[PDB]
Amino acid sequence: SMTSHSWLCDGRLLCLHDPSNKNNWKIFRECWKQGQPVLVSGVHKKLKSELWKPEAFSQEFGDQDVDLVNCRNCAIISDVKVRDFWDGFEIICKRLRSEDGQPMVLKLKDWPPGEDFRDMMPTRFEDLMENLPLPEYTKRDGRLNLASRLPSYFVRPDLGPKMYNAYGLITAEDRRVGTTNLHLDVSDAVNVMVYVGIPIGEGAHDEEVLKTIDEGDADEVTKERIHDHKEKPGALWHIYAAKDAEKIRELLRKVGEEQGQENPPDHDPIHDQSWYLDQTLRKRLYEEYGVQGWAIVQFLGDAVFIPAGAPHQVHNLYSCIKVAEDFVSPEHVKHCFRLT
Ligand SMILES: COc1ccc(C2=NCC[C@H]3SCC[C@H]23)cc1
Ligand SMILES: [Cl-]
Ligand SMILES: [Cl-]
Ligand SMILES: [Cl-]
Ligand SMILES: [Cl-]
Ligand SMILES: [Mn+2]
Repeated sequence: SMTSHSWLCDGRLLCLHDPSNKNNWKIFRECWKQGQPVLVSGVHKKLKSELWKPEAFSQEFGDQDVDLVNCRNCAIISDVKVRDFWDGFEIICKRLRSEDGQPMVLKLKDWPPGEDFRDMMPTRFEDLMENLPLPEYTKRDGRLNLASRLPSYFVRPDLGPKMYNAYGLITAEDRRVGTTNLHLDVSDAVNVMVYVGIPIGEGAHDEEVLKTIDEGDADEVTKERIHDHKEKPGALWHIYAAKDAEKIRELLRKVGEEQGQENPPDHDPIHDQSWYLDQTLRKRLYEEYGVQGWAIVQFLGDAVFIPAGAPHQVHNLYSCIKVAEDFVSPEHVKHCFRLT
């Protein structure tokens, strides 16, 4: 039967089932006030699916110049055509190759660039902004979004949305690397999975995806979304409570020292955005510092709500298109204040 919601992460994560229900705030707001992330499923069924295909992005924008990152080693590939990224999104035999002759796992850096999403893609902007869940929080002018209402004493978010495009990580060695490294934002954000590309050529790659989710510490109910409902998994997230940020900084200073980095005792490993917490570092964070996170698998059409100040990292299981919007909820406005 259809239900308002369910629980993931053994009861620690709210999952709302109906992205447009006017009642969602009645369940959403107690979880949000406690500093928890929230998941909303089914946003893909509200969107115009033809606007979110990699082939259309290549056809319409393919001649623009961009940089890419190699996700395996962080090397920058400077000044290539955006079609060189899109045409390899799902077809492995079209991907740029590293010197070892392997196809590369690539991330498209800063595209569309800065605040230009709305100007470059006005029909995509309309389709997304009209279908965001919890609209009193997430719309630029929503009644519970203080972004446009705050003085300079607060760090205000840039005009969004922002698009995040990257290939899926593939091998056993790829399990220890991030698509986006551990970091925190001073605003709240909603991140929507608008497209998941399951590739072909090296197509039969279903089992390393399961071992990644398993080793990622995903709950049994999350694993049933694959096996029972056949939904498409895009990305594995780890998110940590804002209150646990300094304990995470202490772990990464200790590990940085063990690994022979030479770092002043006050430097900020989270702001550096240079770490991915693999199975080993997550277990150590738990055992030695008493810190537990939320392991979240974001499927096609899932919206992930990330609280201000919450450290988080992202690991693409397949090729993903994500679109994110920043907002300032009254619950978390303390995290963007410029004094004390
Ligand atoms: C947050 O409050 C909510 C209230 C009701 C819903 C429903 N959406 C479509 C189908 C029905 S059947 C049972 C309740 C369902 C969802 C959320
Ligand atoms: Cl908080
Ligand atoms: Cl458009
Ligand atoms: Cl709302
Ligand atoms: Cl990163
Ligand atoms: Mn972020």
